[PDB]
Order: sequence, then C-alpha cells, then structure tokens
Amino acid sequence: DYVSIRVSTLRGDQKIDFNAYVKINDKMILYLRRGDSFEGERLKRLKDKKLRKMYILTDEENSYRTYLQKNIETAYDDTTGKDIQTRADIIQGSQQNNAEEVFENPENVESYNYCKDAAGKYVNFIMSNAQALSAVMNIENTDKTISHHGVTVSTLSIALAQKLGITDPKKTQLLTLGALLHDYGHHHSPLNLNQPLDSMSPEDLALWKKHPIEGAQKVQDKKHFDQTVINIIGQHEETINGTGPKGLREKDMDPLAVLVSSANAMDRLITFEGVPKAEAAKKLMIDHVGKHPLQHIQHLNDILKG
Ligand SMILES: [Fe+3]
Ligand SMILES: [Fe+3]
Repeated sequence: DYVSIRVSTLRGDQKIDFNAYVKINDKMILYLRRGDSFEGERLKRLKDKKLRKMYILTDEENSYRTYLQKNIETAYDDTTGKDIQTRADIIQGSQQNNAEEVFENPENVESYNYCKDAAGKYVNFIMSNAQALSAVMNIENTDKTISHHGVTVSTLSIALAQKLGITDPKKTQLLTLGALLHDYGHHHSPLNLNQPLDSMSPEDLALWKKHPIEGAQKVQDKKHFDQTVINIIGQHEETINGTGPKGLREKDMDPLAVLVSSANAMDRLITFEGVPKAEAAKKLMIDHVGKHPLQHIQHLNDILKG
C-alpha cells in the first residue's frame, strides 16, 4: 500500500510527481505534495525533524524511482552550469542514501558495489568542482545522523588526502567509501551521539567504545567488503599514541584509517560536541593530546576555513 523511501533522496529543485507521507502514531500523514521541491530554503521542510524514512504510495514508486535517477544524473553532470549548492544538496543526500542502504543490508553485494561506485563519482565531483567541498560543508547535520556524518567525514577525508598528496584513485575511492561507512557500528545503537565523549556517563562511554570493534566484526568476513573499508570501520577511533578502543598506535594502523580518524575527530567536535570549527584544531591538540598527526590537524583546519 505504501513503500518507504529515505528522506536523504528528496533534494534539489526537481518537482516531485508523487505524494510523501510522514508516519505519526502509525498512520501515514500527507506531508509533501505533488509539485513540491526542496532547493534552497525549501529544504528546511526536511531539516531539524529527525526525518529518516518517509513513505510513498506503492502506485507512485515508478515516479519516485525516475525522480531519483534524474536527480543524480543531472547533479553529477559537470556541463549543466546548474547551481553548485543544488548539485551538492542532491549528491550529499545520494551519498547518505547509499550508506544507509549498506547499513540496512550489509549482506547485499549489489548495494555495496553501488555505494562503492558512487564513492568514486563523489571523489570526482569534489575534485572537479572548485566549490563542491564548500557547498557540501554548507549542508548542516541538523539531526546528527551517522549517515550524514559519514558523508561529511568522507568529504573532509577527500580534501585531506589531496593536501597529503595521496593521488591513487583506487586509494581515494576506498578512503571515501570507508569514511562513508565508518560508523556502521553505531547503526541501531541506543547511544545518543550528540554529546561530548569526555562528559558521557560511564555506561554511555563504555557503549561508545564498542562501536568500531562490533562494526568491523560484523563485516570483516564479508568478501564483498574491501579490506581497506573493513580496516577503516574497525580502526577509525584509534589514535596515533595508542589511546583508542583497540589501543593501536600509528605503525599498527592502515594509513588510510589514520586519515579518517583525524577527519572524524574534527567533525565529532563540530557536529556532535558543538565546537566552533575554528577552535576544533586547538581542541584536538590540547584536549586530545597527541591523538592525531599535527599535519592532519593543520590541513583540516585549513580545509575548514577554505
Ligand atoms: Fe566512530
Ligand atoms: Fe564518526
């Protein structure tokens, strides 16, 4: 009667040719109407509302499928001259949707490969459009979700890799994919991530510490998962001086996971701990002493101010 869709796929200026419903007290409540769009301030209709899944009429699923495919085809097209924020709105949401699909169906080879291919397209988008990174970084994680945070971390990771001279396309694709999926271990956790680690209850901190271990264990023997991705999921909370959950030091880590660890630490401060982005580098240095390579912190600070 109804089928679910991910809210991350409702983006940009294309007019929807379907209704969409929000579930309230187990009923499907009409919220978006045929003809609606979501460019610019219109996106506010989908923000700050903890919207993850919405629903469409099964009879309109074909309209929705074509809507989504047109959005992504148009947004990745570098020849359109289309507004960069609208392209970023669509692409950021598509990346988030791809991650959510993998988190919900980690056994699905097709979904993983789709996410992987799209991570490559994302690298190209960021690399080939001067203002793409800045546009994506304009898209605030209002609901503090792990999928949105994955996209942000992947974005910081791509730029950091560029600043470090990591050029290998295979490596950048795996870096991006690993960053996208890095917090798989938090999927369906009761933990409220939107609080500072250092002031979490002992119970919450203990729960938090489990996530990279549990996440990696679940996917490590799945053949379709790339080893680098498994490494990033499992090692991204490790710090170079051995203070993270597994106690790894830099020499023990996948180098790409060290990058993601740095990029993650920054967004956790900015998005989950309410730290102003200009102060985030200092905070890592004086509150996360020796946890991440200074060159990463310096580069990330530079990326954040443009
Ligand atoms: Fe994490
Ligand atoms: Fe994270």
